[PDB]
Amino acid sequence: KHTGYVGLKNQGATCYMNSLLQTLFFTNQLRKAVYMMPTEGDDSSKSVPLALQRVFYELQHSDKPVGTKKLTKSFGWETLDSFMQHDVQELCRVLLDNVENKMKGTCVEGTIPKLFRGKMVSYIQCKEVDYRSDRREDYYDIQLSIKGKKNIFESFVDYVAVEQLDGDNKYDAGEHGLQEAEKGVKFLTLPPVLHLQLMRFMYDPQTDQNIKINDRFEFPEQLPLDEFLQKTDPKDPANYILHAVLVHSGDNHGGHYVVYLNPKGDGKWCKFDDDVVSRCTKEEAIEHNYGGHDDDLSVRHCTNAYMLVYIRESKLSEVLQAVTDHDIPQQLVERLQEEKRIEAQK
Ligand SMILES: CCc1c(-c2ccc(C(=O)NC)nc2)cnc(N)c1-c1ccc(O)cc1
Repeated sequence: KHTGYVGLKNQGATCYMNSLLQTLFFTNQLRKAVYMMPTEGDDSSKSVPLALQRVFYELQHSDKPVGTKKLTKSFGWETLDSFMQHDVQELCRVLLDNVENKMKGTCVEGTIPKLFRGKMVSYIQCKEVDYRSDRREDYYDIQLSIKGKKNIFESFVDYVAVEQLDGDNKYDAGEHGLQEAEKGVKFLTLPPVLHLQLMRFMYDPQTDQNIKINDRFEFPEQLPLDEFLQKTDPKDPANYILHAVLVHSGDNHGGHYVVYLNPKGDGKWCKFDDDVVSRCTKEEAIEHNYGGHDDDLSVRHCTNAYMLVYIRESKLSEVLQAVTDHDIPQQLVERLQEEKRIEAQK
């Protein structure tokens, strides 16, 4: 072990799960809050919050690959294809909704929206009459379209592009009944931790329906997003630093899953491939995951990003604050050592 980090066992077709688990483990401000969940009275076999605490504790302390069977048992994804029937966004939503729920009424309540919540304005503007509706919309990740988009800038541009409402899809303007309108979204705020879902898996019907888009899609190490804000802050530009690149090798149906991280936000990347963690180049983490072409029409080649984590540069120091063995409550420590004391009588 030259990296100082430990891997996660392969225990079935859990797909994106181990990549997610590493990505959240290294969201240090999240990890510390997770350690603070009051799990002492939890049922050791039904608690997703406890199982997540246990995986984090072992990731932080173990020298051997960390198992997850208690985790998959706790949120009930235990059949042969349970993870194949979902995606990384539903897993993460479920996990983090579970931990935030366990945080209610505690000092660490509101951690999840603090780290992940951003605000948009969704607006509908009538063309031939004077009505505009402006509403705030909260989001916790961003799904970016990648088909026909060459880079992340083009994806964000498409995301805030104006949609027309006319003909068979006209707008209910109430008192001025049906009106031709323009529908759009602008960003008000962007969160400290920015999860970008790259929409390579696109459910193309009807009705086969499984597909995966392997086209080239570039993303940068430094992502400036000020130009997509309704209003910019001179003291806090929306500059984001790439933290994690979650990678899939293959096409639809079958594939291999890896995550690249620079856990400290310092540009020193590692590759996390289940139980194997090793240092890699910045080029392996970034440019080599853009996807590409070798043969004609397709090959494919075939190892590209489907999710990215960026951290706001001004928030990097806080999100990635150090975690020590002293940040783990003794109640949790003793419970896990007792568990490891029950598992070692085999
Ligand atoms: C923060 C998780 C989340 C929530 C969400 C928001 C709030 C709460 C909550 O406060 N629950 C009590 N739970 C889940 C809602 N939609 C989402 N797409 C996500 C999400 C975020 C990052 C990802 O990579 C994938 C999914």
